[PDB]
Amino acid sequence: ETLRVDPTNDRLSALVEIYRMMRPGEPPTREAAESLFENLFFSEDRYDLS
Amino acid sequence: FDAIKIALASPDMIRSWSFGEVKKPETINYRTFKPERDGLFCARIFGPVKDYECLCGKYKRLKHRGVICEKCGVEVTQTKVRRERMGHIELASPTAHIWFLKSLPSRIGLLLDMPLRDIERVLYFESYVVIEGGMTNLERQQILTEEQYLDALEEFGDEFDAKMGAEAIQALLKSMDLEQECEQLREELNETNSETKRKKLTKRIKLLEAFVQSGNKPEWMILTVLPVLPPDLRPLVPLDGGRFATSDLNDLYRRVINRNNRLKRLLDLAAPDIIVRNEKRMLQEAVDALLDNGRRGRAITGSNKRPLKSLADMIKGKQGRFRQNLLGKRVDYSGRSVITVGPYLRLHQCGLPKKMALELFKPFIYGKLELRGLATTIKAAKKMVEREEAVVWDILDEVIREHPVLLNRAPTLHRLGIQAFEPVLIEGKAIQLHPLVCAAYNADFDGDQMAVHVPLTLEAQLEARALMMSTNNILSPANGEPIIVPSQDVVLGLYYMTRDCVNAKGEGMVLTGPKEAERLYRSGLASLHARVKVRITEYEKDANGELVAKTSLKDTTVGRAILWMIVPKGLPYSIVNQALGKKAISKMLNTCYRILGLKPTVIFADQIMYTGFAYAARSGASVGIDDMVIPEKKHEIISEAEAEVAEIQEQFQSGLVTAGERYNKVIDIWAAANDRVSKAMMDNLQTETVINRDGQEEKQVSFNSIYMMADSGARGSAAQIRQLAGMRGLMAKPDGSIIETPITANFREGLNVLQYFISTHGARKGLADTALKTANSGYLTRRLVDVAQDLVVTEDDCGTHEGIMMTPVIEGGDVKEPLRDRVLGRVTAEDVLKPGTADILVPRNTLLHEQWCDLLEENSVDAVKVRSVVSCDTDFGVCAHCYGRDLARGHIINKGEAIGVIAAQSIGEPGTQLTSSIQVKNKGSIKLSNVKSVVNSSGKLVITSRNTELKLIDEFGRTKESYKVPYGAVLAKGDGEQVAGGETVANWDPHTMPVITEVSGFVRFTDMIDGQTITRQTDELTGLSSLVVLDSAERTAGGKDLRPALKIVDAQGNDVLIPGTDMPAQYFLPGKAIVQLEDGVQISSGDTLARIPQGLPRVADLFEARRPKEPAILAEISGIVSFGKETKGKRRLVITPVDGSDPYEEMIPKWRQLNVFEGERVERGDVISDGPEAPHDILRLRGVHAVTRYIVNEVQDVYRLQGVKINDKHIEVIVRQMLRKATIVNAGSSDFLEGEQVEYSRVKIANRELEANGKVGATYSRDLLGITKASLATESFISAASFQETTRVLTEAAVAGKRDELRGLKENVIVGRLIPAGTGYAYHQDRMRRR
Amino acid sequence: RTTDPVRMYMREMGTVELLTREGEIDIAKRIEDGINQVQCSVAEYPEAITYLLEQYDRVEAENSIDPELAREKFAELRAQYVVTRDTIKAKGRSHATAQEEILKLSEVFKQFRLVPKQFDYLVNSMRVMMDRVRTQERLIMKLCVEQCKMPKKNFITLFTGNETSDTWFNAAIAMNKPWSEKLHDVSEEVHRALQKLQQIEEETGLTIEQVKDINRRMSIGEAKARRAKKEMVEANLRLVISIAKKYTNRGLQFLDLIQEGNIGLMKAVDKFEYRRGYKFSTYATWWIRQAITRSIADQARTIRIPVHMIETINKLNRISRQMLQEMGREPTPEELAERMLMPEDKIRKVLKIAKEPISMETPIGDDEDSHLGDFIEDTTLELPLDSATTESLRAATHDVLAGLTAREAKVLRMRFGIDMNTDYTLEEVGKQFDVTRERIRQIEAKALRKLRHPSRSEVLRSFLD
Ligand SMILES: [Mg+2]
Ligand SMILES: [Zn+2]
Ligand SMILES: [Zn+2]
Repeated sequence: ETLRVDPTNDRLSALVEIYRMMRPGEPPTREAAESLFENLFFSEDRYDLS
Repeated sequence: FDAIKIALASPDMIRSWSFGEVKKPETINYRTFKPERDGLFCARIFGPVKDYECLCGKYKRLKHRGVICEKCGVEVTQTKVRRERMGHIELASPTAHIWFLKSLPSRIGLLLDMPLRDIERVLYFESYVVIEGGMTNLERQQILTEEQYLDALEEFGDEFDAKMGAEAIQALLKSMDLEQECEQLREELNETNSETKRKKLTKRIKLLEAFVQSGNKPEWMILTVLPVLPPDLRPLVPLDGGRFATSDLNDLYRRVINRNNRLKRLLDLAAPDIIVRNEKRMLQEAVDALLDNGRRGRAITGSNKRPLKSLADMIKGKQGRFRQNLLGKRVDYSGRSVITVGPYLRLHQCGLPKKMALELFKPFIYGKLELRGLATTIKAAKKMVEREEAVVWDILDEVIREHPVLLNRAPTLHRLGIQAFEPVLIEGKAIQLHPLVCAAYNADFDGDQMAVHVPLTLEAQLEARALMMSTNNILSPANGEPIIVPSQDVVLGLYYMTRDCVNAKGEGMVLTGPKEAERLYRSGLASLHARVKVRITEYEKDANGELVAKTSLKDTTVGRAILWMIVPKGLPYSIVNQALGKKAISKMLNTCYRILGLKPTVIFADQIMYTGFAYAARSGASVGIDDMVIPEKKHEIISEAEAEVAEIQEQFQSGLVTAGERYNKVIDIWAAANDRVSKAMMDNLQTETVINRDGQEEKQVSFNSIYMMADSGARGSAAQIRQLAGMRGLMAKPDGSIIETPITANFREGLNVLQYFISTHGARKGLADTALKTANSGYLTRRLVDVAQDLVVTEDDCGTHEGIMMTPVIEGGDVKEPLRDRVLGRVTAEDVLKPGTADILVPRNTLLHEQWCDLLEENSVDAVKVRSVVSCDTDFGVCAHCYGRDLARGHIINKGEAIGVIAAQSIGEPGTQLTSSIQVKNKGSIKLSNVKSVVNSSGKLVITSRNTELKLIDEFGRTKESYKVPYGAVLAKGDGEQVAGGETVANWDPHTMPVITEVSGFVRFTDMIDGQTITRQTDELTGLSSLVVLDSAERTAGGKDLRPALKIVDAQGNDVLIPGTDMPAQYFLPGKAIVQLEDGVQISSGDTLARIPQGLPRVADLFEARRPKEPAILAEISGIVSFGKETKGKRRLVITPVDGSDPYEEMIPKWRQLNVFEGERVERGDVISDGPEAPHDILRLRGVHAVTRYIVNEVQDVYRLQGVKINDKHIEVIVRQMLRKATIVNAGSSDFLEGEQVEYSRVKIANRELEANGKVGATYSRDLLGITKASLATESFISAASFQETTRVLTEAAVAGKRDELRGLKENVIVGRLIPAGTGYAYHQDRMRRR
Repeated sequence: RTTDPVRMYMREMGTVELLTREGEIDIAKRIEDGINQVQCSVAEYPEAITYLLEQYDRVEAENSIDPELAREKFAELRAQYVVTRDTIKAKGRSHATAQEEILKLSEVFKQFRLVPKQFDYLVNSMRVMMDRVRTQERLIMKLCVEQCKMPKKNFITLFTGNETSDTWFNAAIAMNKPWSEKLHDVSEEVHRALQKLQQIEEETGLTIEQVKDINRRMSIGEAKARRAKKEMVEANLRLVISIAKKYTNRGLQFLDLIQEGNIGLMKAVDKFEYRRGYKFSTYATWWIRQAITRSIADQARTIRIPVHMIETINKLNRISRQMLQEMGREPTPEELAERMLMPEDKIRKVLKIAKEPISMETPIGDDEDSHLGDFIEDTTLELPLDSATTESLRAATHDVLAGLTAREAKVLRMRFGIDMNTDYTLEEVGKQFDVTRERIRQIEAKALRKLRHPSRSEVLRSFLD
């Protein structure tokens, strides 16, 4: 039921589908959306549990 | 001035307002504390800094009053010009007013039929709009992108004209139309026939007719020039720490003028379109953050990382200008101080510190020192005050007498949380409060910071002395019972005074009266407890105020006679001879106020407090460990409870029941053990083995130290004593359940660390309840005080000739309150009479006081006609003889008494303390209503109707017992039979609602196919089954095409009818219709076929009346109610009357319990869905006299369930103000489908349909709005702009031109004049007549 | 589709495409073409000769070139003008060799010595001449299209012909024209405007069509220069958003610094002068940093401290941070004063004016119930003294000086301003009564000797406190 309503399927569009939910109004590129996903989920400078 | 007129700001109006324009972002100089030329604080634009002192120091000291200094433009005048000088920032580009852009509703799209997404597309510089085009493709109000703008540029060229941003929508609003669009929308509103379009086009055309009628323009809605706030109101003042004290609004105005200067530098420098469009977008965002910071985007920060205050954050909630600086304001002559006990004072007398009265009464001290000649000047008297001369204490004692002062608890709970007092001079630094009125404060001595406010002038001084002194009101405004009753300590002393003994060491001595009683108590030879005979002189005014003298011997005690020494002449001894509890002393004070009046009652209360203090000093009422006795059979009850829970655990282990039944059984046996130990401690507490005069053993009321606080109700009910001495009953789990292991031990034995944890669970839950829901009740008081802000007694009596039929609640159980205290103080509408149709003894317009309530109590009255405020015909208030009696005075209510804020303080009073086998309990005759009954073949009477309500009327003629019976019951008794209590008279299964048929005939299965519509399934329980049907969710579309129905007719092929009507005998087949009868058998009338199965947030939801969790819809018109389209889950509902609205349909969401079947007979306004009822349909079908009666029977019983009685008028005038705005149904006077107030609807009936001509169209329909909704629908705007959503309702007032006449009571509070209520009502009688 | 203006500003930045090095020098060459189009089109203007003549008169009293080249190279266009003026005006205006001499005058113009104040004057004079001929055409359109019942299409075909003499006026009174027969009712403005057009044409010495296409070339070159400036500033918004990271303090928002760097880059466009061979980012960095420091000096502070004191207090903050890093202790003003080579009182004076004043909505208490503003003392104080004595002393003087039964009270009430508007000296009260000053002084001393005794003015004596 998640896969019946998915907005985008591709990895790029998908990642972007996020950029619009996080930082709306700015149309991103591939590398910009990838860097935003990395520094928002999988970066030690913005995420630490220790 | 006498009226407040609001409109939209024109740029020429701002240019006239300006008297100086600002163009530079400088505020002041940084070295010298002087603003230079043309700045945000400048002297040319706004005015000078000091009083008559120019900028450079050239013209000062009153020499140049109106000239302008040519060096810097300063006008040498006072500092008062700095609070009224305006702005006029020269904006290079027009900008968007965010109050008219991002509001809810936005009011710029509803003027244009444009969605807010497209408004965000055009105002943010992303998309273009075209005002007019040469072709029909580029029509008006079209939303074009930049690529579409380029395509229209290469396609059209100079034919079209499409700009972007605030200037484009400004020209669009300016050059659309003025009245032709209004006429076209007016004709196209009623040209089309729809409902979704006629709920927004009527609001658009009402907005447009307000624009044309108020003289406003849509060009003035948008902002082309921004005026700044006056600089004294945003003061950049040097604080005493070295740094400066600025406002954040100064920073926002500096940023707005900086972006304006950047725009002005961008226009002449030939900027490209991207930078100037971003500059206009940033100017729009800056003025948006200046007006309302939390609408257009992220809140703008400062240096301290905080959201800065905008012009909307300056007026919003409790932190706004209204509720912090305008409505609730700090005041001079207000002394914060704690409360102490003055027991040696009168009821109108309080204490006052000599230091606080010395500093607080300083103008009175200086005036009395100058008028007596003891002081020469003001500062010599000030030095006499600062050095504490001996004579200033004497002059303070002279000025403090005959000078009342207002004591005030912060925050107040009700109206009696602040009243005046005549202070005396004592030492100390605190206020000695009189102990009798601390219950009216509900302010126990916990160090409560009481403010003491000084009335200055003789108007306010006599208003303090004669109206709001504590000697003026012995009753409460919430109920007729006195809340200034003797409180806990003095009622304990009085209960120790009125107590009797069996030993009674002053036995045998006959007392001459009160004199000898107090003599032999004070001499020590006789005790306070002696059942002897006392000759007491008593008086009663049986004639017109004439007291009669009589003296006889009564079986009483000595202390009752010593209290009778303090009791005045007019009281009887029937109230003094009992045990004299707190409710008995409340009844004593009530009867004293009814008989003697206010003149002896205050002196009686003062003498009662003095005697209670003097005989609680000599009482020695001291709680101890041996006084709080343990019951002797306490350990065996806990041992039997342990054996019972061991039996329950063994029945849970060896499988017979589940864990939920185990929890229910352990809760039941622990409640039984709690009741057993409560009766054990009650039997050990209320009985005490005392010796008689001879050698005997006789029990009596005990002299225990806690039974005086338990039986009399001094401080604590029976549950507190039952949990203190006996074990604790039940606690509160955080999920809402009850702990299965209650506290076995009590407080004297000690609580274990586990048991203290189970206790503190429910204790911290109740404390969080007291922390949250009492503040929620305070905001509910804030809500309810702003919907009844115009109810003042204007006239004395209007010719309405209509009222309510009042009845007490006997809902479910027995009776709770009588009719005497229910219609206490109310005024009758018609000439009510006895239950027999004779001897009319009550006039048309009279109150219900003494010689009227007992005159009905001696009769067997059950329902009387009472005049209300919901039927009062006059506007902007009600009449005196239509409301009844003012509850704190006890006579005819004066013209000016504001009833609505009385009701708000009354409903806000208990907000801090809120936190089947039908067996009759009396004897009477069986009576029903809407009767459809028949005798079956067993000797009983079944019910084949839904709206039957079983009520019991005895031989006297009163409705002592009543019930609510659903459809499908069997009565064991007949109509008019004298029954006895205890026995069950209504027998029906509570788990199912049957389909009992009154057709006595054969059984025929018709119009059903086994397999498509119905199925074949035999019941394996009893073996009695037939062709039955399952639920509607499992069947196929055979029931969706052919309607399944049971036509109970004869077996010979012919058809029968219903006895009484002409409808053929055909019952319908809903879901879960598993019938238990075969065909061909002769069933009788009354046989069963099938089995079909079935608080303060609640107070706030019932006051708002918005929608419950499950709405209970009702039937509209009496007739045949059937189904429309068949059940696709939630399909439809249709209503077909015989002489009513035939094609009108309805909608049923949940098909759980249908009261009436699809095709049977209903009554208009009959219940359809079960559950909580939404009052919108109840007002839409039943009148106001039914909805108001339902509310004063529901929420008053809810308040009574907590243990506090409120008069029903206070939960009646708020309901009257809840339907203030009504919905008109026909055009001709104001509009077709507008929401108009009841005053504007009453002024239209009295103008057209009274003396001018016939009916031009004035019928309407009332609507109960929400409390948050009715506060935004007031005809006055300045009181509506103070409750909540001041942005929204202030924009609605600005775009409509709502000129306030200041008719309501808070509307003169906000403007700062005399209110049109109370003493100011007679001033407004001359104000509104001379205008 | 969003709510933040800076994110859609980034969207508008991402709509346009950036530049490489060859794209940078191509946009610089487009800027050069947009400048040189106006530079060669102004050579055909007759007022440029008088502009260069007044420039030669300005430099007569005067890397850089020698002034002898400025004296020599600013006088040949005068010779070309005085050998063209007998052909462009005299002996007919429509002539081929006259246009050849016009092109000869235009091809000797490249002696620029460009000054930004000099460039504005010719553009302003030609723009107000274009505005004059445009409002001339606008008033002609107002008298001919709206009036006399003829549309706009019946105007341009006779307007483009000559627009010099009276033939176009009676050309609009053509073969029948019954709706346009009102000759003298419309002549009164149009021949008065035609005489103004004729004196404009004799001022410029050229027909109106040639200066019309010259001004059209001015508009075309200005539009091309504006589009080149637009793509130059749009390709370098990454420069301002990458330089705005080092000044992201809590004094201003991001967008104000971005749009100040925008006008700094717009100034750097005309201050670039790309013929040296540098990049636009390197030279634009200094101008955008100057605009950023100007915005952080003028704005970001309630009390507007100027840019030089902002620079000295920024240097003082940097020196204080350096002494914090070198010492660890708090920086005393003595070490900052000796390292700043300034006196210590100036250091404490610029330290006093440290930062923005505490706003009015800071939670100085424990909760959000009482913000600031409920603690400020009143500057316009109204004490019991200042409210009571300021009227009771007035009543006391009105009671005591009423006992003065002669003109001494009447000349003393205006001596200080009691119950009067303007305070007067002895001379102004003299001209009303007693023009010799010492008479008023002696009666004032007599009233002083009457009032200073503690016998009846003791109520006036008690007011000294
Ligand atoms: Mg308290
Ligand atoms: Zn000045
Ligand atoms: Zn009335």
